[PDB]
Amino acid sequence: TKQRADIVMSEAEIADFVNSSRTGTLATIGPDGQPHLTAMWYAVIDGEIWLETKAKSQKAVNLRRDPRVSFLLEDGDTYDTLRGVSFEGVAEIVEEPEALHRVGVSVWERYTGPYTDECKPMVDQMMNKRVGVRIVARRTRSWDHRKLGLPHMSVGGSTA
Repeated sequence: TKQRADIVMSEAEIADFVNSSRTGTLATIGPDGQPHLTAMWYAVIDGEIWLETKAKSQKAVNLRRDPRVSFLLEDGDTYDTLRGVSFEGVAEIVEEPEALHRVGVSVWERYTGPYTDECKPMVDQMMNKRVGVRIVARRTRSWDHRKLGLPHMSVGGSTA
């Protein structure tokens, strides 16, 4: 239901934003239909967002029952700098060991430092009894309020 042409990000800008961000919000569907929200760090592999979770975590249980997911990334502190991307789609649960190791390595590189073979036991342990969750988007909406050319605002109010 939309997508403003003025503030939409390009395919390439979204890619940069997904690689640059640290935290998004995942929604899965609870057993009574209630949206279940968690703030997630993530992996990025061949352009796609992947998550790691315990095989028996609530999110993995929601997802086997109903694969539908939403995932939201956002930043910016002023109206003129708000930017983000919102994905709706389906998740696949993957326990294939090569795939898990790629998830573990991407998370390691994204949030820890460069990966070397001597980090393997530690990545093995992070990913032990975990599954990969590949996010496949079918609907994407994005925004970058910098494309309005508004005057720059500094952050204000009581929450500054």
